[PDB]
This record gives sequence, C-alpha cells and structure tokens, in this order.
Amino acid sequence: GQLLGLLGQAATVIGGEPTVSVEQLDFSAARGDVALQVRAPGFDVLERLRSRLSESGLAVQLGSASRDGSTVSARLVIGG
Amino acid sequence: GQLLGLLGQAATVIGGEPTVSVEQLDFSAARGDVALQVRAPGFDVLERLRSRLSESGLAVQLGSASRDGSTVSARLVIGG
Ligand SMILES: [Br-]
Ligand SMILES: [Br-]
Ligand SMILES: [Br-]
Ligand SMILES: [Br-]
Ligand SMILES: [Br-]
Ligand SMILES: [Br-]
Repeated sequence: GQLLGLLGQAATVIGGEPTVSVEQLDFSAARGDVALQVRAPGFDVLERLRSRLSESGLAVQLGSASRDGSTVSARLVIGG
Repeated sequence: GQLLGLLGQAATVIGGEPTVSVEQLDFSAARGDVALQVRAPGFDVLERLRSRLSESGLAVQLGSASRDGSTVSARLVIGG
C-alpha cells in the first residue's frame, strides 16, 4: 500500500507547474494506478510534466491528448 | 487551484498511519473537495487521523463510519 504516496509525489511535481490544472482523477486501488485528466497551454508543457514526473522516480504515461481552444487536454497515468 | 496540494498533505499524513488504507477517493475540482473512503482497525484510529489532518492545517470532516468485520470503514472529506 503505497499508491497514495505516488499521488503525493505527483502532487508536488504538478504543483510546481503554474500552467497546468488537474481537471479530473481516477484513483484505482484495484488496478494500482491513478489517472489524471490535466490541462495545459500546449503539448510541450505536458511533455515537460511527464518528464519531471518520470525523473522523480514515478512510472508515468502521457496520452489521449487533444487541443480544445486555447488549452490542450491529456491523461497522465501514474503507477505500475 | 490548490486542491491537489491538499491531497498532497493528506497523502503525507495518511502515509504516516500503517493501520489505515485508502480504498477509494472522489476528487471534485468543481466542489473544491476530495473524498476518501478509508479503512482502519477501529474508530479511535480514524479520529486520530482526522485530528492529525486537522492539526496540519487542513479542513477535514470524518463521517459515514461503520464496522464491517475486523475493520471499520469511513469517509474523510478534505476541502472547504
Ligand atoms: Br490544479
Ligand atoms: Br505545443
Ligand atoms: Br510508480
Ligand atoms: Br493506502
Ligand atoms: Br474503536
Ligand atoms: Br483545506
């Protein structure tokens, strides 16, 4: 039982990004992962966030991205 | 936009409790709160966790508790 700590680290890293907002999350104790629906100004900020999460030791996948107006929405799955 | 940081602090505090497991959570960016379905050995551990969360500066409510076998299930709502 450590997954909520993973969301802790992700919370620090994502908190370090002013341009990113977390619209949704899907915490699955069964699957052993947590999904974050996040929004950013562009895809490069999203890749910066995935890189920072991966460098902090977390297993992270970034996908399901699409631009909607002035922002881009994507899914960051933390956990392995 | 600071609610995910609230889940960060709650993640530290709850991580400091070996007897407590987080079975569910309900992250509501709209309502400005997050709900945690947690399990513990007894109600006193639950009140210890609510007290530690409240003392760390978080607004927390503990309720909807019921014993089911050897453990007790309850709802901790963080956010105000
Ligand atoms: Br946010
Ligand atoms: Br871009
Ligand atoms: Br991980
Ligand atoms: Br846990
Ligand atoms: Br008790
Ligand atoms: Br709060």
